[PDB]
Amino acid sequence: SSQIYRIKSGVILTRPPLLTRDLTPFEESFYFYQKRLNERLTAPFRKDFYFKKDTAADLDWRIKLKERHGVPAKDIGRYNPRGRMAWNDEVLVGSQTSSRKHMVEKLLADAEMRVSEDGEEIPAEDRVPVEKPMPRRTEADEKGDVKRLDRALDKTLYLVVKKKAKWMFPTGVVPTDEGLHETAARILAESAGVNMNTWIVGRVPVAHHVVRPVFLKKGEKIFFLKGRIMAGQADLTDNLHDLVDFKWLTQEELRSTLAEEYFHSVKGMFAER
Amino acid sequence: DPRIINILRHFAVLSPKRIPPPLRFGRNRYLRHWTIHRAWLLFRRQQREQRERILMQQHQSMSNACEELRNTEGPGTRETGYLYRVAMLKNGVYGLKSIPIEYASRALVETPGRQAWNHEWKR
Amino acid sequence: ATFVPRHRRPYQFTQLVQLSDGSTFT
Amino acid sequence: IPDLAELETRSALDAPIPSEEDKKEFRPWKRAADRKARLPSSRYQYHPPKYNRGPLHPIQSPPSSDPIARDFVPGPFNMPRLKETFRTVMASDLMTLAYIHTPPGTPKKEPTERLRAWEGDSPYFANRARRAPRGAPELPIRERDISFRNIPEIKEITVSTFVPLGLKNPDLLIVARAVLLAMTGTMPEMTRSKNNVVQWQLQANKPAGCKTTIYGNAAWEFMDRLIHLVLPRIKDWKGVPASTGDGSGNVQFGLNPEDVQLFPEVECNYDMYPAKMIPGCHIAIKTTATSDRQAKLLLQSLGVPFYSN
RNA sequence: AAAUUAGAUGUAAAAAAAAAAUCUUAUGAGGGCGGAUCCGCUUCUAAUAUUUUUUUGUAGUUAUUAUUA
RNA sequence: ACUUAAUCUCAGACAAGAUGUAGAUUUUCAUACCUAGGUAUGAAAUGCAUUUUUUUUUGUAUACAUCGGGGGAU
Ligand SMILES: NC(=O)c1ccc[n+]([C@@H]2O[C@H](COP(=O)([O-])OP(=O)(O)OC[C@H]3O[C@@H](n4cnc5c(N)ncnc54)[C@H](O)[C@@H]3O)[C@@H](O)[C@H]2O)c1
Ligand SMILES: [K+]
Repeated sequence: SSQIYRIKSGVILTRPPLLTRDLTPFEESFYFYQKRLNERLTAPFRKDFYFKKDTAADLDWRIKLKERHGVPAKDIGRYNPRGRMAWNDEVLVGSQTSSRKHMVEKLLADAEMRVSEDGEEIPAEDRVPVEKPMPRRTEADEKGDVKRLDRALDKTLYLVVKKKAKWMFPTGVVPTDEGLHETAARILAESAGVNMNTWIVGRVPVAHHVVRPVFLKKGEKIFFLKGRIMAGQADLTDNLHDLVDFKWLTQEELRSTLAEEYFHSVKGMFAER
Repeated sequence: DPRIINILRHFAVLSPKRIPPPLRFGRNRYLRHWTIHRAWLLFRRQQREQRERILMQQHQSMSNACEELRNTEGPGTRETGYLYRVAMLKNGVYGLKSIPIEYASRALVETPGRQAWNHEWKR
Repeated sequence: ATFVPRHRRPYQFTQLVQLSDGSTFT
Repeated sequence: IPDLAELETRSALDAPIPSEEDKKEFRPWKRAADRKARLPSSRYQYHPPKYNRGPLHPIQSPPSSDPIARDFVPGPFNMPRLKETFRTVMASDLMTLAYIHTPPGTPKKEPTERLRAWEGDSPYFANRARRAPRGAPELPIRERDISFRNIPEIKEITVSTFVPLGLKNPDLLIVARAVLLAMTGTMPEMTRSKNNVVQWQLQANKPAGCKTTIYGNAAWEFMDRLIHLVLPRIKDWKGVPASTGDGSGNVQFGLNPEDVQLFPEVECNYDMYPAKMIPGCHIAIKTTATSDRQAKLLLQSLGVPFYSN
């Protein structure tokens, strides 16, 4: 009267994307196209409402405003909303002004203090630039270290583990005392360690994998829960399960590591990025 | 009074009499905008269909798993659907500590910080 | 005869926000 | 194929990309200069009317989407990082967190009439007026389940100010209207008092406040500024009260006058306002939710702390 | 206790086709019969309404699952 | 019924889950083991209590079905 299926409970631990997706070539051109229509329909900018006359801020604003040719905005190039040539608001194909690289470059060049405390323009050589933002692709991205969490910051990374070999998610049999939600926590701690700031979403499983029995050999009904990591790293030392290695993989890399049937069952849980 | 006059000037510029007038396009300029508008609204459709496709696919994965769970018996001497009836509970889901504020506070950013990820975090 | 009002919006800029973490968004 | 024969023979969409040599020779600025004259105006000179005089009037008004329209507003300028965040990570967590499995052939639930009718053998019940809403005086909206077709999201935000003392010092209303302007990027509409209280020196039907409503992307940007740059700076801040909620998915709370000037748009030019004139605001966050617990579950996904009180 | 603002119902929106019957109408067939459009009886067709009625059909599209090549 | 005067009753029900208790020591299941079976270990199954409408208890069905003041015990 032995049970036919062996109920297991896994955990699909994921690191959400930490960066916004790259804007398509059309999304960039569209924003810029609408920023110049706003120039023609918004009220003018009154510097007297933010800067008071004859101050370190006013003088600094006037100098850089002349380099922009009067345009108070820094990310729309040179466009006069009023005048004979107002119609020429559209930009020709193959332009650099609409890109996001040129936008950040201009906004940073406008943050450096150009007027000393005494009101005199700082020499062109004595002007200290501003600290630029960090690059989107970190060192791990260039090296390709799959055991790192700061890799592919614009994609979701899934925790996959090897067992003495087949790659899979942290799994384990469900005892009679614990449910799926409180069994997935004990297994993750006994497999990847306790130095990960993880959050098991809830009690509902997001995917399942069923291995039919062999009329016999007991079948397995694996139920996966969604896990979200916020800090830390997986630690496979002193693990109770026969785990050897681990690696954080993307959605496109999972299908190259996991089996075809094992992947076809968890693919539905995947997200856009 | 001087400062209030500045504030009033800010409004005097926003009056309907001062704000710029409605745009005036030709044909080729209007048709150029008609396509940019026709392609943007279609782009949103492609993003709306994709976004709603993933939500439906992720949802169907839950239905399938829970449907299987409903008809399971175990583990051991536990009636059918026990794990199912225990998984459909909403204990603390609608409370104050439901979602950890460390995960919800971290939003997407154009560029990462000086330390993208903290691997040295200890319990 | 329903009057068609117009939107009265002030001038707006694009700003780079650098959090304490060093991360930047616009 | 005959079906493909019915499509337009000459398609602009199926034309090749513009030539680089043509791009080099296309100079809109040289045409106006080389012309040395003004091109004749086109005979099409339709301009949107200033008034809507009916659906059958000879001259009709175009939709707001028309760029030449009077109510046209330039489209999006960027993607609010909190909308991409919610739609990228938190859309599925709320759907997975709050999920009830319906069996495959579950019969569709039939809604019962909320304005009951009298049914019985008494001849009076026939033509009796429908009963009143049971419980509350007004029917509350019924909660919808968080589905993959119904994800609670932020819809609009209303920032309102009430300055009673402005009836004596008219400048308190000018400053309040400007602070609410830079804070939200729109022109607030002045409000008036509706009651008469002599103890408080309140007179009815006199301008005593201002209110703005930000919709779409503007409302997602404002939330980020509030959550990540304003609220974390309020001294000894505990969190939004857990009692907030009108029973329909809208969250309301208020800021102090010293916390309104923490807004980056107000601290930059804080010296341009007269002293002790920056007011406190009433922020009302309207969501697509249909419950108090759904809204509090939605805001927690965006990083709002809630405290018990 | 008493100031302002925000809220406070639900459903539907691809498309139907067809048979008979219960009435009611018609400046419909210039219907037929008595005394073209006047009148009380009158069949047929059409339209509105009513049956829980006899049903037939309920696709296509996107996705999931199962079989099949 | 709506409105008017006065009076009376109710303000909660079920399913699941959880929490314990004496058991019988049979079956299933998980681990420490031994050598695929037994050996144990616990857990469940089981009977009666027990918690439950905003609670550190969710769901269904319902008008979320109730709030302060005052007198007591912790
Ligand atoms: N909008 C429609 O025409 C439409 C069509 C079918 C269904 N629906 C239903 O309505 C819901 C919402 O409609 P939606 O998904 O089309 O809204 P949306 O997210 O595409 O638009 C939201 C707002 O942000 C702007 N926006 C959209 N994409 C942007 C981007 N990439 N960058 C910057 N700004 C952007 C839009 O102009 C709009 O003002 C849908 O989920 C669906 O349920 C809507
Ligand atoms: K879209």
